Order: sequence, then structure tokens, then C-alpha cells
Amino acid sequence: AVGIGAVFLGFLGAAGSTMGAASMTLTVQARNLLSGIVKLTVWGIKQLQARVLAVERYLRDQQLLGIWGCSGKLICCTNVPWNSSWSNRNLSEIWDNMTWLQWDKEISNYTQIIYGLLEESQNQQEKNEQDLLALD
Amino acid sequence: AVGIGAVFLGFLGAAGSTMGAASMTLTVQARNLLSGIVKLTVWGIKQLQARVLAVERYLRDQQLLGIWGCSGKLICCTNVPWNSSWSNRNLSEIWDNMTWLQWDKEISNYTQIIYGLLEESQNQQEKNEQDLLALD
Amino acid sequence: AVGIGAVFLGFLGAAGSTMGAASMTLTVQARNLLSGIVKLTVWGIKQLQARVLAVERYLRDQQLLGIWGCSGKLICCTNVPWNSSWSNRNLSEIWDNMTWLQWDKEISNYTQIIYGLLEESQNQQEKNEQDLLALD
Amino acid sequence: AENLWVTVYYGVPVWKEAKTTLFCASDARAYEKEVHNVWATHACVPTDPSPQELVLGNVTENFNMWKNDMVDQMHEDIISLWDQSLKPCVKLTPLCVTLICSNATVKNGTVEEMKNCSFNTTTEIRDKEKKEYALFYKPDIVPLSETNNTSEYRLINCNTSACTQACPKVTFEPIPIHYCAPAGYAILKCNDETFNGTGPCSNVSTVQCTHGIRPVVSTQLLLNGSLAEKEIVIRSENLTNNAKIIIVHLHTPVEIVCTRPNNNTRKSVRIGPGQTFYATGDIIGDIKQAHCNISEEKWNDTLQKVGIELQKHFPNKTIKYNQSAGGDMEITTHSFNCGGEFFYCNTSNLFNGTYNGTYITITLQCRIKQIINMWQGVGRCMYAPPIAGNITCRSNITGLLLTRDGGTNSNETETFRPAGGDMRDNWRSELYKYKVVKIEPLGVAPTRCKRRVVGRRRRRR
Amino acid sequence: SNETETFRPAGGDMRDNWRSELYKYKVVKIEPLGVAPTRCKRRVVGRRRRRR
Repeated sequence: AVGIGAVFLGFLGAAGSTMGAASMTLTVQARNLLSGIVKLTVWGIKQLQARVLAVERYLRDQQLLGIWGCSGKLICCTNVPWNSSWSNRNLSEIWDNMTWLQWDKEISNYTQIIYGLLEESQNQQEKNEQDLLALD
Repeated sequence: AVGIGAVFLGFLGAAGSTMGAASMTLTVQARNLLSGIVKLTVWGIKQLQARVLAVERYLRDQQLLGIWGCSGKLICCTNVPWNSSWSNRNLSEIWDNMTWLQWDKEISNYTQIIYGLLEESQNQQEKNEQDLLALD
Repeated sequence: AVGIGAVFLGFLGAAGSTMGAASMTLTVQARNLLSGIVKLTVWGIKQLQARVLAVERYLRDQQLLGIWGCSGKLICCTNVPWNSSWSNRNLSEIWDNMTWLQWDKEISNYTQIIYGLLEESQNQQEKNEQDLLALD
Repeated sequence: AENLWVTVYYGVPVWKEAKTTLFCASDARAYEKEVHNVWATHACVPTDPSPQELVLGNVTENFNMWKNDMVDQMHEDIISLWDQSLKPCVKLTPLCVTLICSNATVKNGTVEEMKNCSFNTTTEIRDKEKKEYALFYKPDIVPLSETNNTSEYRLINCNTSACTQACPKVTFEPIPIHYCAPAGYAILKCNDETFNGTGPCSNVSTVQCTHGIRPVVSTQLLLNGSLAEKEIVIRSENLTNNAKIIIVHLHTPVEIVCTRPNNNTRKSVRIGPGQTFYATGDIIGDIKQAHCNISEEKWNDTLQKVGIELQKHFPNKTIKYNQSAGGDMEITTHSFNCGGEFFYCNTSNLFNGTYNGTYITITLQCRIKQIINMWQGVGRCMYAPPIAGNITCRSNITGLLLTRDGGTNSNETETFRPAGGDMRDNWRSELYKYKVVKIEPLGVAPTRCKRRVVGRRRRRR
Repeated sequence: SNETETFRPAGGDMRDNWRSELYKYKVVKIEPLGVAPTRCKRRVVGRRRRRR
């Protein structure tokens, strides 16, 4: 669905829709991951067990954007050429069919490998952070 | 007040100063909200009860800035036209008079509505994040 | 060592290497500060005591960068002229010898003073992010 | 082929399997009464009017109720809540005394259900004791061995473990409880009414919290449950495997209307400083014995409906029902709590007769206990104090627990009997629609975009 | 009697002992607020900007 006011249970129908339609309203998930709906007894300690991990998982995701150069951007291009071994070079035709829930099954093995290249991509920039240009 | 090193109890007197002048030294609050002052007994559990909520409140504020396109900026313009129904279009004559503590009561009902428009500003960017220009 | 992926125990030999060489592969430490390797008994409460402190430490480092204008950048040049009293103006010749572990001993007393200037540096922009210029 | 470059998309809707510690939320303002409840926390406070829902179109997800990670979560939650509420209450160590018991006489009659037992109990001062008596409304008190005297008895706790009173403040209630997953995790739900317990479900929806699941505890019959939508449903891991348990969901409920018609009077015994023991002191009315009634017309229809539904899986075999084979008193009789009293009903006719399924008032005598080796089956002993006056019950039976006799029976017949004893199979019949999946906002996916050339700004594409 | 009034000691609730000392204070959560309008203009194609 397209729209951003919405509800977290207003957009997740895109879990079956196309990746193109799912690419819009990409912010509502980013809102929901923060806090959501959350004498001493079981629920009291559970509010400390679950809450701290909800914060912990969010930091680990923003940790990777802050390094790859995609800080604060939902969509983000990166300087990595797509190797055809990971997938065929015609996804631009295909992602009008697949949903994101189906795309993940293809890159399941290669996702940890790809993160190295994105790290390398930033370090094509980081190798260029000492030499010449920024005398200004 | 002019000067930004200061202390959190060095600037907060701007709560009664002019709304325009209070915009200076805006970083001290951003510093103070993080940690501040903070066998098992009452104070020990309180250092987990209060500490975790102090973190989660900070994350909730920052991610709103990240989504709106104001990441890392204290002041930040946004592409939304000010509707005169929320307030009269003459605050430029008035923030020298009102303090920030007094401005809030103008937009108490409208604040949650306005956040939709700031998001809607981002879909003017999110719409323009799939089409043409990134071939550059 | 030069690289990125490596291990957190793959690059820390830079603790003895030169500051120039240590400035490369700088993302691996930034990744490690969050996750690491972490009935009720001693270890159970420790996973709340130590875990929350790791997050609490991480947010102070990021917020200081978020205010200085160095958000999301592992290297960041700022607008503060180097006062020769802090150190001699010839470290460019020297930092091929010193390691980062040895550099801190020089500026130990001056570090808290310098953070005021970095705030003041941003507050040139803060004074210059109000009023008139940005018709854009 | 085409030229493509990597692009990151944190924010994506994709999830993965996981297990999580789920927060509890109670319906309406019941959290304000929940402070004084057990089987309900102290308290499950909601923050929003839950549960809202969205249907996820074109989504198919794999479900399984028998490997469910939530049923193990609530069972270890409820029994842990059971211990905490019972922990500060008075212990019954000083009552293990050589009880002298005799017939319990009442107004112009005698009651066969109980014994009038007397014992020496300590006063406020520890070096003096007084005679005291109480009607322990059960003959379930072990006679004391190593003596020819038949009039010396003993409370059955002390042979194996001492017990704790259930304090009058707390109340045993099946308040509805919602499980709300924390941020980063989402609870799915299978709307497919024909779901048999495992396999794909092609009509999925996400919710904030589960529906109003109530923590009722009973055996051989599921009370106050949530009924099936279309028709009777039968769920088991593998019906050919005569072990496991066959959980049935009823299309509509048969009302079990029953009571404890005796008029009992509570009595306070002073066993220690600030410690009070409550026991049935006397009967102030005519005696009629506990019993339970079930509509013969409606229940007999249920076996006819259920019989053909089982026969779909067991073709051309006539379905026979029969009495329980054996076990403790907790599983050989329909056991439940109602109004603070623990019933154990004989099932006088909820077992009997052949039922082909091809179409070719039942009264249950019920016994009552005070000491309960609680339905967890192994653990804490508890003494339920008496409830003064009559008790009455009106509950909706919604599901049957069954088990099968194998395996060299006559090929045209098959015998089914009740079951029970494990708390999880009661709650696994209600907590079967759900899953818990962690949302993983995914990253890389190639696009027509191109590299970030010399750090120049770019928005479009 | 309309010209007289009788006063006697009191006590028994500990909160009124401490309410005599803990009366100057409040606890207020600091909330950075909603928006405030300015004479700014719509950002043009992701460009940076100094004053305004």
C-alpha cells in the first residue's frame, strides 16, 4: 500500500505485494521497531528482558547504516557492482512479480558475503580520506 | 544565552527568554538527555527502571528526526507549507515576545497532525527515490 | 593491518602501529562496541547490568559526533584552528612514529577543553543556521 | 541482462522464525481487579485498545501447533505465577497431628461424604494447647498405620510434603489474557477455519496481541473455550499413532449446570500467632450431595456429530466410547475448579455406547477435595479453604480430550476414552492459531541505480 | 461559640511529616516539542543551506 500516515497494521499487506509497492511506505516499519506496545512478578521482569533487546536490535541495524554511508536514508545506493553469481542481472524486470518475502530466499547464503563488499565500498572512500583533496 | 559550553543549569533560563533567543545554545539539552546524573535494594533496581526508559525516550526522539530528513541537525527546515489554520502567519513578529514554553500551547492539538505532513514531505523525496536521476 | 572484514581480534595490532596505518580499517572497532559476546542467578542479572551499560556508553560517543557535525563519519575534519599550546605544529612528521595509544598521553589534560571549541565550531553554523540566507 | 548496482533497503517487510518472552495484557478494566487474582498477574496492564488486525494479502506461512513456542511459554509462566501468589500464605505444618475422627452427624441425619476430626492445636502461647475440631469435607484422610485402632487418622500432606493454604484474598478466576509480542517481533494468525493443526495456511493476518485466551484448568473436557467457526474439528499429531492426544473442538457448547448443594459454614482455627486455619465447621442445612447435570438431548447429538467426523479419518469403523482406563483421581474423573471448590466428577454417562456416525438429563456424581496435588501433576501441594454457602456453576463445554486403544481390535471397531493430566494440551487448543516471528528489515537488492560518484548528492532513483 | 475555636495536635500518617519538607518540588519531563514556523523555504534538490 502507498501512504505513510497509515498504521503498522496498515502497510504490512505489502508483505505479499510487489517489491516496488513495498518500497514505498518504508518508514512505518522504522517507526514500529522502536518501542511498539511496550510488587515484582513475571511480567515486571519480562518488561526489562524484552525491552532491552528491542533497543539492542535497533542499534545493531543503525550501526550498519552509519558505516556503509547510508545513515538516515531508508533507500540508499552503494558503490558495489552486482555480481551475476548472486542472482541473474534482470531483477529490474522481475521485482514487479516477487515480494520482499520471496526475494530474501535467494540471497540467504550471500547476504553475509555482500556486506563485506559494502564495507569495501565505504573503504574505497576511506582509503581516500588521507591523501590529497581536502586541503580545504 | 550566548555561550554553549555552559551547563544544563546554565542555559535552561531560556525557558522564559524570547523564543528567538532560546534557539541559541540548543545543543546542551541534546547532551543532557543522555545520561545526566545516572546487596540489591530499592535504588539498585531503580538504576535499571529509570535508566532504560531514559535511553528509549532518547531513541524515540532521534528516529523521528531521521525519518523526517533532519538527521543530526538541531535546527532543520522542512518542505511543508505552514497552514494558517494552525496559527497566524505572523510568528516572525512574535517569537521575540513568546518564549518556547508559551509557544507549545498554540499547537497542542495540531502537533500529531503536523507530523503527518512532515512525513508527507519525505514522500516527495520517497517518490523521487526510484525514477531517473541516480544514473548520475 | 589493512582490510575491513577481518575480526575485531584481527586489526587491534594497530594499537602499536602508526596512527596513519591505524586510521585505516577503522570500522571494526565501531562495530564491536555494541554486541560483543553478550532460574535467576548471578549471570542472569549481569546480562542486564552489563548489557545496558554497553548501550549507555555507545550513545554518548554517537551523540557527541551528532553535535560536532561528524555524524556517521569515521573521519571528520572540523573548523577549529589547532592551538600550538596543546601540541607542537609538526605532528605530520611525527605520527608515522607514534601509535594512537601513545597520542592520548599528550592531550590528556586538554581533551575536555577542546570539546568546547568543537561545540563553538558548530555554533558558528548554529548562529549561521538562523534568519536570512537560505532562500533555497 | 542489464547493468545493476547494490541498493540497501532497511525498513523492508520480511520476518524470520524466532521465540521471545511475551508481555501479557488483560482485557478491559480487569487489570484493576487482576491485582487480587492468581492465574492473572499483578497486573497485565494494557496501553492501547488491543487487539487490532490487518489481513496480509497473498501471504502463505507454515504453521504448527505441536512444536509451538508459546504453549511452553505460558505453561512455565502460569505455574511460576501460581507459586508466587501462594508463597506468602500460611503453611499447614502444625496441623499434622494424630486426628481422632468419627462420623459427621448433622441435623436429624448423617453425611457419608466426610469425617468429624478433632486434634490438639497450639494456642497463642507455645507451651499450651487446646482441643479443636473441624469437618474435613473428604474421607481422603489416610488412616494411621502401626495400630489396630480404626479411629486415628492423619492429613495426607505429611507423608510426602507439607502444604500451604490458598489465602482468602486471592481468587481463582479464568480472566482473559492477551499475549503481546515486544517491538521487533510480530504475532501472525491463521484465519483458515479448516486448519487441522499443521501445514500451510494461505489466509494470514498480523495482530498486536492474541485474543482473550483465558487460563482455565480442567481434565477430560475443555470449559469456557473458544468454539470452532464452521464445524467440529479434530486435531492430533498423527491419528494413526495411538499415543499423543486427540483434541476436539465443538461446533456449539453444551451447558454444564451444576453446584454443591450443601450449606457449609466456615470456621476459623487459631494455629499460630497471626496464622489462621479455615475449615468447614458445621452444616446448617439439609444434605443433598454434589452432582452435575448435562442435557441428554444436546450431548448425545455431540457424540453423533463427532463420531462421523472421526470416521472420516477412520473409514468404515464404528466409533465406540468408553470409561477411562485408569490413573489418578485427577484424570480418571472430569476435574475442574468452580467458585473456589475443586470438583472431580465421575462422568456417569459421558462415555457410553456405540456411535456409528451414520445414524443407522445425564447426572454426574461429583467428589470434592481440599488438599490438591495441583494439576501440574508433580509439584506444589495446596489447601483450598472452604467456601461458605452453596456453590453453582454454569459453563460452556467447547472441546473434548480423547485417546485411543490399540491395536488388535476387531477391524470394524475402535474404542476411544477420555484423557488429560497435562496442562499444556488444554491451552494448546486455544493458542494454536498464532506464531511469533522476528521482523528483519532486509538490506541488499540490485537496482538500476548507479554508484555514488565523488560523493555528489542524488535523490531520484 | 462563634468567638472561640479549639485546636488539638494530630498525627499518625507519615506522609504528612515528609509533605512538610518535600513541598517545594515538582517533577516535569522535558519534552522537545512539536514544530514552530519560520520564514524558510522548501529545500531544493537535497542541497545544504546556511542561515534561515
